[PDB]
Amino acid sequence: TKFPKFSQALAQDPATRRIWYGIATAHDLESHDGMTEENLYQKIFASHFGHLAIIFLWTSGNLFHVAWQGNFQQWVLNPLKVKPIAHAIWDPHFGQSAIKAFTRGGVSYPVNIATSGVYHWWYTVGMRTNEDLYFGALGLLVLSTTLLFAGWLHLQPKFRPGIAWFKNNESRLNHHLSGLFGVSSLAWSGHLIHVAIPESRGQHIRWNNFTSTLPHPEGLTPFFTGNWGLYAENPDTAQHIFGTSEGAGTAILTFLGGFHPQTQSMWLTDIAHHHLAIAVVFIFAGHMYRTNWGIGHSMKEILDAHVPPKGRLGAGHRGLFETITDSLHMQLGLALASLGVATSLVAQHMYALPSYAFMAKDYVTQAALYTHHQYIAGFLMVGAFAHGAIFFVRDYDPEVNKDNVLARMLQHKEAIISHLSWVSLFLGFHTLGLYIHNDVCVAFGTPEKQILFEPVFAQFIQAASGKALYGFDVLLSSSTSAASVASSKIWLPGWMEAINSGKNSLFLTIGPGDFLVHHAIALGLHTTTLILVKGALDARGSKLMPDKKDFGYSFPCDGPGRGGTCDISAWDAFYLAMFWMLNTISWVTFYWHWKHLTVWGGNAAAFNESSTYIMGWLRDYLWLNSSPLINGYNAFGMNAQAVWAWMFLFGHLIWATGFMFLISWRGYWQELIETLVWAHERTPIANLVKWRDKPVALSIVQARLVGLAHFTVGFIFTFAPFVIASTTGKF
Amino acid sequence: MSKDLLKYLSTAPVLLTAWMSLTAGMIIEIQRFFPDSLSF
Amino acid sequence: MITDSQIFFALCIALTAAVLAIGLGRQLYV
Amino acid sequence: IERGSKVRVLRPESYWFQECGSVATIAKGGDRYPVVVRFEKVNYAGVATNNFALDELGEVEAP
Amino acid sequence: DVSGLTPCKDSAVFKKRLDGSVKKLQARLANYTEGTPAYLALEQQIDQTKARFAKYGDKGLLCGADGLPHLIADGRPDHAGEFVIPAFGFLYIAGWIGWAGRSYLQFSKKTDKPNENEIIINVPVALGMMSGAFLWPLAAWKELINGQLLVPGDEVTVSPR
Amino acid sequence: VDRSEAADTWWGDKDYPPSIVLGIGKDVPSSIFGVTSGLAFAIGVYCVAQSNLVNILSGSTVNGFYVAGALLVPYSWGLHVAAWIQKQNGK
Amino acid sequence: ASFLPSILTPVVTLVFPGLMFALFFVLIEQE
Amino acid sequence: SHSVRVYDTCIGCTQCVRACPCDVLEMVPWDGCKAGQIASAPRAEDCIGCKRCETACPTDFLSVRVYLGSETTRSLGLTY
Amino acid sequence: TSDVLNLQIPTPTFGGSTGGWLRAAEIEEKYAITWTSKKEQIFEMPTSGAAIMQKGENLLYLAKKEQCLALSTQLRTLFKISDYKIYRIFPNSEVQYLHPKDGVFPEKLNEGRIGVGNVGYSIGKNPNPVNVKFTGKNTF
Ligand code: CLA
Ligand code: CLA
Ligand SMILES: CC1=C(/C=C/C(C)=C/C=C/C(C)=C/C=C/C=C(C)/C=C/C=C(C)/C=C/C2=C(C)CCCC2(C)C)C(C)(C)CCC1
Ligand code: SF4
Repeated sequence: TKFPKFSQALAQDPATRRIWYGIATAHDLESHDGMTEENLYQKIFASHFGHLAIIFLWTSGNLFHVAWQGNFQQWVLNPLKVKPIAHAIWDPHFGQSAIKAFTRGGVSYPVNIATSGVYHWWYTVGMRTNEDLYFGALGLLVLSTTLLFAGWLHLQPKFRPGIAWFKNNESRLNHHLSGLFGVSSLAWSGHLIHVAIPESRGQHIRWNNFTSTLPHPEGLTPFFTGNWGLYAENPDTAQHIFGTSEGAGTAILTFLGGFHPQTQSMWLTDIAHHHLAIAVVFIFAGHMYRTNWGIGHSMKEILDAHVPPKGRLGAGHRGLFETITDSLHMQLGLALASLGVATSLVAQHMYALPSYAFMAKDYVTQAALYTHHQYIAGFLMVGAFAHGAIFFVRDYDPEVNKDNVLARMLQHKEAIISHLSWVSLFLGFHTLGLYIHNDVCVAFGTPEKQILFEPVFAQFIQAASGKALYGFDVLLSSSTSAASVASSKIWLPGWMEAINSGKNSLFLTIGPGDFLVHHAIALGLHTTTLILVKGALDARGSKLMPDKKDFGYSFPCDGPGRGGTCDISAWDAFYLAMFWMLNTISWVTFYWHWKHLTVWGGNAAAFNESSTYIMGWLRDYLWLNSSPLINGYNAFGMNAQAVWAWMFLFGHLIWATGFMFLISWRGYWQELIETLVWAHERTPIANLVKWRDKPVALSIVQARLVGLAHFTVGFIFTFAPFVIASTTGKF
Repeated sequence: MSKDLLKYLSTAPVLLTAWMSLTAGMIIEIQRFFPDSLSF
Repeated sequence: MITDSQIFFALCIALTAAVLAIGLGRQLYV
Repeated sequence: IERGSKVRVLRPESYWFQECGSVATIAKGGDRYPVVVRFEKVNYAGVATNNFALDELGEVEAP
Repeated sequence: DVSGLTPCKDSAVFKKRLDGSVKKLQARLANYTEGTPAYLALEQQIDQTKARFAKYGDKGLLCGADGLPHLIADGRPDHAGEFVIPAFGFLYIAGWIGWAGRSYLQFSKKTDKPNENEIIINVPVALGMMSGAFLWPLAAWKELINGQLLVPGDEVTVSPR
Repeated sequence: VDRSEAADTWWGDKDYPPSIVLGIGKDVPSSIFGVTSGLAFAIGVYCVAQSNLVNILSGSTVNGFYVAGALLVPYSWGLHVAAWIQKQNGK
Repeated sequence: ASFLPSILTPVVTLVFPGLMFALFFVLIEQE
Repeated sequence: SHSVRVYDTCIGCTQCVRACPCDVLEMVPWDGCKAGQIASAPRAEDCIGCKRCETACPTDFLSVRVYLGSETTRSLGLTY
Repeated sequence: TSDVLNLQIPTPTFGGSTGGWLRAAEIEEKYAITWTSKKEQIFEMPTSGAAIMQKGENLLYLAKKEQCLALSTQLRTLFKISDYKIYRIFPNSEVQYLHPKDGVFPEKLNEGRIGVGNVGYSIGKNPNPVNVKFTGKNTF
């Protein structure tokens, strides 16, 4: 009944580490005392329900706050000038000066200027009044209420799902593909065609009249006759103004491509057609697997048969079905890797192809969103690899994977790790050397000696996609090619203009700075992969510790014997690779932010000139753009960016405090706590007040965790401020 | 220059410094005689 | 303009959700 | 396998796994690992000798 | 020519960069009197700057809008001298280095005291190995064919999987 | 499908897959597989060429029959792999 | 209304979390 | 408390016992080894986990091996 | 030998220190170490300081078995005193004789000792964690 009820070992633990480790292993349900697989799965299911309810509550809170305290209605009239308000500020610590400064956005109270793009998203989606946002918040609140009740219900005795149902892979994948992806995307396309395109074209479609108003003048007669080109006929004109009927068409499903000229975002007809088609594909693919009707596929059979001839990949994929369906960590790793790749994809695609009206001219929101999603992508990738390592050290069965495609990975892990080391070494050596060459050459007053490699291959991709300033004249750039001619009446007439228009972030012009920074990004990705892959492959054992699987995933060490065994557990591989995830995402975000600040400000010949050397990054990006942030508050007064300056210094302080736990280790602090225990016990008066848990220094893995925590939170706070405040102060 | 001093000069760090000295001098002289070669 | 009654109704639904959250936390704790 | 012989170690957990060593002594009865293989490649601890069983060794060259 | 870049010889920005560097040097020349070592050194330096710019103009390097040479590394033989020929030169030199190291290691492993030979290099034979590594591509190919380069993995230490 | 109710389709010890991998077409002969694969390749490539290469696709010209026949080209690949498998299995 | 920030922010961010910290401490110091 | 185990690769060289600063390990008679003795851990509850036994073990891999586990006042080695 | 202590032996002459037991050896468990010396002489306490072990019997109180064993190693390897005995004293005054449990130091084999924590196979033959997943045992 003591705090770690799930772990009787921590229950008998008498020191203060009991509380730390109980909180830390609260959610490590697999290793809890007296745990069975069925109970584990049911608990995971209920926790998923609660988590979904949290997500929808967060969404409803954002919606309600913008409805109640935000200037959504005023912003709708003038999207490009009025600054969106996130929520009102309630702070008794604010002075009169801060009150006047934070009173902004055309309201009489202090407020926070939204940098999440929710205003643009909802305006594009079809929200026009605070009432719609409030009703959305109410409905999401009801949804979360139902999800919480469902989570409670699915732990009851008569309503507790079984392990066979949990492990029913075919039905789950069929339903997720067909309905969760497919029918939900179909629902979104229907929403667009019924509510968003009419609202963009100046029609108020809501629940009271969406049943009466026809999305298309012809109705479903074209859909049933098969003359679906009537839904593309009469597209929106280039003189269309978003939210008004002037210049508005009647088409509901088009493939115009490019961007809407006024809003510089893709056409809602194009997006509706996208979601409709993509759903067709997914609803088809959700009929792949066999579920209670004979017709379909058997995933175990597929994996078993996929073994190439003559044992090229050993025994092929035999046993992989069993390992994946038995081990939740492998499923978690696959999910995290896929979702991290998808997060990187959305980060790369939203800025290049904006979808929300007037987002492109909102420079702060774009940078905030890109940085946000790139960081989360990095975290998801690190988690995918960490859970792969946990699977290897906890759930991997060599008897099942005898001569398997997965076992051969462990078989030639030495080759894999050595070659990842080679490529990381080459990339870092050469990228750093070229950067230093450029640094010294510009330093010595002779920039002509800079070694500047043109990214010819990326430029060739841009030319093949439609760029023409490079003059390569290949594929779509060459109007005559089969690629350019076959698609010349669907999307190219708009895409060509969009890509060759220099006012867009679609396929930005690139140069030697882009070459060098891309090779740096390659170095970051390769080294992070090296650390993570090595951790995963050596989690089971090593020449320095062949029996590591007995110790498990996260243990402090093996002692000073055999030369020392620091950070050998393959959890410390994750903890090391987290630094590199932060490093490479920071490089990515610095590249994005500087190139986009230059492009938005209209001087791309600052990035093209200065980015070739590192002092250009240190001066024309960091030092130059740090002035509006650090000048948030000074001796003469304060501005509305004082919060960003304070949070900038805050992230610096946390990043610095992490170095304490990372550098100084447990013995010093343990002995110091012995001294403090002596003092407290020996002083009078205070010694009547006595602890219950014996105070001890933080454990080794605990302190590694705390130091990495302080590092990461620090990273994100510092760049968030610098990316949100410098953009605001420069535009 | 006994066999012991020849052995000491043959030790690893002395040899590393000597060879890298000759290499750096070679590179620097190639720079003096063929300067500013950002090409072939 | 969101009204006082609207805010109070949303707050009531939020309180119902809170009660359900405590219940779900209990049932996950057992 | 035979004293003075070069033998490849086949113990998976050995530092010298799939590597050669010179046999110096084979004991009588008793020891579950009678053979005493002497190496020249010190492991992490520093020792260059270890006791192995006959099944954990495969001769590559005889005396 | 390619990538939108223009030859550096017909590059207005390149000519202005040359002129600006020349004007900077001549401006700093005012402090020193005629005939002094500093004056003559600056004269040599400005001559070197002009010679460097003329050499870049003559070599056929492509200058971008920034007015600096951009090296085209795509494999076209028009710009082979940028990367392909230096690449071959480095590959030959690095192969020479690695072959000298490997061959000396093969010699030392058979020595009675390989551990001491690792620190104390046998210089008379080290020079021989360094000289003989000039023909490494044929020597490495010969060792590959005879099978004395890649040890069978059934003979390399491997951690418990 | 469960772990138990699943056919023994592993064939790493043998030179060709068992015919059971073909599922519903575990008994259709290699002759039928090959002829259908060839007809499918020809028809599908004809449809693709008529849709996007011989003609230029557009909202007013996209043809459902050509679009559907395009999907016979991957079906043709599957059918030809199937023809080889059945020829090797002796059917 | 504009009443509710004053009523709710301090109740929810001084009183409730202090009570939660008290409850958690008392609970973890049981038995 | 930590779990101390001894495997039959023991050669009875009695160095883990001497490295032991808590009297957890002790030599007992054994038929397997030539020396006729094997290390054993009858007092694992007094184990602290400094792994001096593991450091002093000369086997190619450790005959004496310690797995850290449930912590206690003795295992933490707290004077209070 | 026996689970008993005189609890009146003259202790080493020591001027006091801050390294001793603190409000836990009297509530949870204390430790004692008793030895005999041929001469009255100076030694270093495990707690910081210098003490004078008396001629003949000497008794010392400590808070850790590690502290007692460290003092024992000091006594053996400096003063050649090898008759020390170590006791654990509970708040209920029970005394448990711990270190030279058989009357001889553990490094020398005895005929009566039985093996605790002995595994009949090599270290690299334990079952995988997946085998013991969702079972109360462990891979050793
Ligand atoms: C997670 C979503 C979320 C977030 C981040 C916020 C944030 C905020 N709200 Mg709240 N709020 C939300 C949802 C949310 N709200 C919802 C859905 C409603 C009902 C429609 C309200 C109604 C509301 C009012 C009426 C007021 C605020 C106010 C505030 C501010 C002060 C904090 C406070 O006491 O509010 C909390 C107040 C409540 C009555 C509790 C709401 C309960 C939510 C739904 C819980 C969601 C939990 C989350 C998903 C996960 C757990 C969190 C934590 C336990 C780890 C702050 C900016 C004040 C303001 O405007 O200050 C300037 C204010 O007066 N909010
Ligand atoms: C004897 C020379 C020698 C040779 C033939 C190789 C060969 C190899 N090393 Mg290298 N390596 C060497 C020395 C050598 N190494 C030394 C001294 C170190 C310690 C710094 C390393 C550290 C090292 C690492 C960390 C890695 C390699 C890797 C590799 C492989 C890729 C080649 C590469 O990228 O090299 C990289 C070269 C270096 C990092 C620096 C080399 C140092 C100098 C310049 C050369 C030594 C010459 C020596 C003094 C010659 C004496 C002979 C003379 C007396 C006659 C390859 C098997 C990588 C791998 O495993 O790929 C599969 C890899 O990850 N090596
Ligand atoms: C350790 C481990 C693990 C983990 C792992 C991971 C974490 C991974 C990741 C991974 C990743 C993260 C990957 C990625 C991938 C990707 C790819 C592979 C891509 C591809 C692409 C393509 C193919 C494309 C193409 C194209 C198109 C289509 C269009 C345009 C053009 C182009 C050409 C671009 C697991 C769990 C499994 C378990 C076991 C162990
Ligand atoms: S191998 Fe280790 S446990 Fe065995 S006798 Fe030697 S030191 Fe003691």
